[PDB]
Amino acid sequence: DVPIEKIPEHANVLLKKIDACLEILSKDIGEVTDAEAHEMYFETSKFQILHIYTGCVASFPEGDVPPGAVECLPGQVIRTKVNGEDVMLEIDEVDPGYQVCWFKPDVPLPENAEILWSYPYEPTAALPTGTTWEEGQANVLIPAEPTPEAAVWPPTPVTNVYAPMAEKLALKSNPELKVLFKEALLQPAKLLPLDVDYQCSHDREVVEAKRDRYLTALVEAEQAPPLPFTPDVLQLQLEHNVLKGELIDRLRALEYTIVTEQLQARLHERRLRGDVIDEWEELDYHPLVRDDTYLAIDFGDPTFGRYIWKLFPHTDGDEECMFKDTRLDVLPPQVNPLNAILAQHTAQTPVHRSLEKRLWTEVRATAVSE
Amino acid sequence: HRLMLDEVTESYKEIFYSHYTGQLRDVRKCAHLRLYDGTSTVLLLTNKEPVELTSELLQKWNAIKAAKLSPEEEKKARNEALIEAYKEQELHGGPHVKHMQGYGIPADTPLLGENAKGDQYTQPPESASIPLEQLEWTGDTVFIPAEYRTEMEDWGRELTKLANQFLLLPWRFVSNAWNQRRLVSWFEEILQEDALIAKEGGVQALSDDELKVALLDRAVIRCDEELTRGDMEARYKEISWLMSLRNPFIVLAWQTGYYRSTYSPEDDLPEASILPKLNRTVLDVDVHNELAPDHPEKPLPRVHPALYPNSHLALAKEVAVLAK
Amino acid sequence: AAPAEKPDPALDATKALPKALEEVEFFQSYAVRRKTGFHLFNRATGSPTIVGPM
Amino acid sequence: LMNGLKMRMFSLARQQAPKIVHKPVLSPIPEHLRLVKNVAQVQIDMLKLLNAQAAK
Amino acid sequence: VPVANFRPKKPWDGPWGIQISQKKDRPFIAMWILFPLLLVDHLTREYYAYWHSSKVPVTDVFGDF
Amino acid sequence: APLYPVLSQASLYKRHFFKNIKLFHVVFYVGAPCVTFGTAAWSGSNRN
Ligand SMILES: CCCCCCCCCCCCCCCC(=O)OC[C@H](COP(=O)(O)O)OC(=O)CCCCCCCCCCCCCCC
Ligand SMILES: COCCOCCOCCOc1ccc(C(C)(C)CC(C)(C)C)cc1
Ligand SMILES: COCCOCCOCCOc1ccc(C(C)(C)CC(C)(C)C)cc1
Ligand SMILES: COCCOCCOCCOc1ccc(C(C)(C)CC(C)(C)C)cc1
Repeated sequence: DVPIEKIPEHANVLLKKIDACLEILSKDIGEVTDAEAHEMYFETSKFQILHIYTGCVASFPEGDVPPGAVECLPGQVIRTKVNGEDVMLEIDEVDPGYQVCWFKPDVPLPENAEILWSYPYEPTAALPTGTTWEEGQANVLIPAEPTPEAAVWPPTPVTNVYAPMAEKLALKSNPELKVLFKEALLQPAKLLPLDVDYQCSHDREVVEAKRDRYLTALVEAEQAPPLPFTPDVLQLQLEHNVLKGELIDRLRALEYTIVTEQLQARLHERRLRGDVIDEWEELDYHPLVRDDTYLAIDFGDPTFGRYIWKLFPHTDGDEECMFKDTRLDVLPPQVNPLNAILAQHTAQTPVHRSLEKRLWTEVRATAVSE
Repeated sequence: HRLMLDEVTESYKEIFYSHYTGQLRDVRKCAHLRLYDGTSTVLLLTNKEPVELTSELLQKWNAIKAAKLSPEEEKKARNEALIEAYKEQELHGGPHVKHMQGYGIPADTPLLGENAKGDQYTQPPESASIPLEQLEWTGDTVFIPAEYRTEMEDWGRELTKLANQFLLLPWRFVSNAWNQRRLVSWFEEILQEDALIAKEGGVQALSDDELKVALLDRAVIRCDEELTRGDMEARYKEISWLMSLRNPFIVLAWQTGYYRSTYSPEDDLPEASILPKLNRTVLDVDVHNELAPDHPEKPLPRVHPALYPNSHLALAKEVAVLAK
Repeated sequence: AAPAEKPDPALDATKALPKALEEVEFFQSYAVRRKTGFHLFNRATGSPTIVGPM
Repeated sequence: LMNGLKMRMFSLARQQAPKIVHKPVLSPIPEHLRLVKNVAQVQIDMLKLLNAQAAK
Repeated sequence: VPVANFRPKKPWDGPWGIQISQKKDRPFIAMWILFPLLLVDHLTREYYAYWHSSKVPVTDVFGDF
Repeated sequence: APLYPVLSQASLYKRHFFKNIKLFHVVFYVGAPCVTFGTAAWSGSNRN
């Protein structure tokens, strides 16, 4: 009660569904940038935080420190305002033979000092302006973040032998070609250059056998079939019904997995809105893993890893197997066991039975004919 | 890494994680779990030595039993096959039991001290005097499953109780031996019921409710499924063949796969499906063909029985039963 | 009886002392101090004390 | 990077909403469905050719 | 027709995950109530016997005395 | 259409305060008053 033409409609539906899933799941949450979440990273620095909004910062060679200058060693955190942006600067890898210090305006600068960046004079101002790092004053590097190639699943190839045959059918299935056959067999003298043939030809038997060959070639052309062989319709309907059932069961399994993908996507929608999801509330949206995980808890064995290294031996020795995706490195082979089965069948059978089977097929063809 | 085997891995995955994929399972992949065990043997006890039973000897004995000969000829042919198999195994290197940890055949007893008569350090048994041509079967048999990992003894206090719960048997406040006997009695009942169904004309002679109740007794169906008749018949055939092998562990592994149901947290999801219900037939079950264990991380697709050569000939019984 | 087990790298000991030295280096990194306001009474010889600079 | 200095700059702003990054999710379901599509089209063309032969 | 291996929840399916979280974090909540109670129980305590004590605090558990 | 008793964002915000404690966050924060006003330093000296 389910014809084979109705399948691609179902495939279109499931493609729409999984695309609506993957367009959501392709998004992911980046690193958090809230300063309130990372203020303790600066609280726990090896030096107290310098709230610098006045004076200048200068680099000068190592040696005696000017009295009044605040050293800025590696690990020093500095709260400033840069081009209207409140920022924290963490000192890292000051060059050798040189040191950096904050010089308030009360402090005179030494000789051979280089002002890296300076602040303006704004004593009446309540909200200071900070600095303005011009192009060439500071080389700021944005991380490149080269987006690698999107992981594409390999499409398996499918040899369509019958599409050339469909094209040949579209070619032969014309009314004009049959009209030409109808007017060629009735009057083939029109086509051929018979007056020239009889003129040059010394024996009329050649011209007669020539026309008798063209007639037979035309009768064979019209009476030939689209195919070059005699298909056994029973074995083809057999393979068709088997492949149909395998396709319906495959579509049912894919819908079964799509349900879990549109569940993980319905949950990921909330995560994208900024809502915090509990670990177990999130596990409930993975019901099949939730069940097996709950049973592992019931048993009480929190260990893991050799089970993975046995089920997927390509991960053996890989401690960071969980943080990778080697499904493309390890794909199921496209080998047909039917070839090994027919090979063992031919190896067991003799040759006279193979020729007998050719006779059974020929007699079956004549039986279907009669 | 110390306990599992790397060749049964893909079959293990297909048997225990098919609720993830939604694909059907092949019973032969559950039968592959017997690779954890050793070779199950059957020693026939004779008046001289024990002999390991083989498919050839069993075929000969079935042929002699089918010929319906006089007992004077029957016993003679049986003993001829017996001495032939004895010579065969003596050329093989003795029975399989000699070189298996936990089992063994003793050699001739030793002679201690002054009882040792020079070079003859041994004392053969009385039956060594009997000539080999008088080899006769005593009528006694010894079955040795050689279940080193599957045996019901090593299961434990919990697994047996849970198997009896799953089969709706009594389980509380009893030893694992008594629950084992209860399980074996249930198993015997199911086999006798299979025999009576085969006498009464198979599964197709049964009604729908009767088949539903049979599958509930076999513990392969839950009442929240509403399968078809062909699916029910195929399921029965599957578990019938699997229980013919007489192994509760693989039986339970097969049965438990049909009882992994989930609950969704949302009301809209899961959506109403578009495809029809899953339907099968008795023909879809491949029992008459062997299946090698798939190599780890190299699984092979499933071949229908119809694609095999001479399938219309092999399935002719099932074809006649279904078309009729 | 003759199990033939391969060596497991997780059972080796080649990370405990490096990790302890990493923890101690993290500890001593917070001992870095500037030159301004620095004073430490040395011993009578002029050599530094033990507890002083820590 | 400055002359005689290197530094790490951190912004100071409350993040009101999460930052999204397009990490495409690998899945075999679309290729499964496309394989099903191709096989079904093969069988449909096969049936059409067989009907054309048997009737013409 | 619905999808297979799916069903509605039942009482024997146990509590939900959010309920399991609410069960888990109750000890963590009672921690805040009990550690101050521990410190108060230690600080507001008095010894029970001295060199001058003619009596010792007795606590009849079952009222037999 | 979640069928479970969805827990509010503020309730999760409050429970996170209770379950995001660390071991040192308990040990040192409760041991300092304990060690100072305990059987070692103050209460012990008094009561002994
Ligand atoms: C000349 C007198 C001595 C010198 C001058 C006075 C002392 C001045 C020094 C400062 C005051 C010392 C107080 C001594 C009190 C004492 O005797 O200590 C002992 C007494 C109890 O001793 P007794 O019961 O035996 O009399 O304890 C108290 O007084 C209770 C004080 C409560 C303190 C709580 C502090 C909480 C801090 C926040 C921590 C948060 C973490 C979570 C924990 C819940
Ligand atoms: C002489 O002493 C040698 C004894 O060696 C002890 C080896 O164990 C070292 C454990 O030390 C730690 C402590 C914390 C950690 C980390 C950084 C992983 C803690 C964490 C989880 C908070 C980040 C790692 C190692
Ligand atoms: C958890 O275990 C880690 C604890 O490790 C503590 C190690 O204690 C020794 C630290 O004390 C010192 C010792 C020397 C020094 C400095 C004085 C190294 C010498 C210096 C700064 C002059 C080069 C600093 C701290
Ligand atoms: C030489 O070492 C002396 C320091 O020992 C101090 C003893 O402190 C008691 C426990 O302190 C902690 C607290 C937390 C931890 C961590 C942060 C690693 C806890 C963890 C694993 C839950 C993150 C480790 C030790």
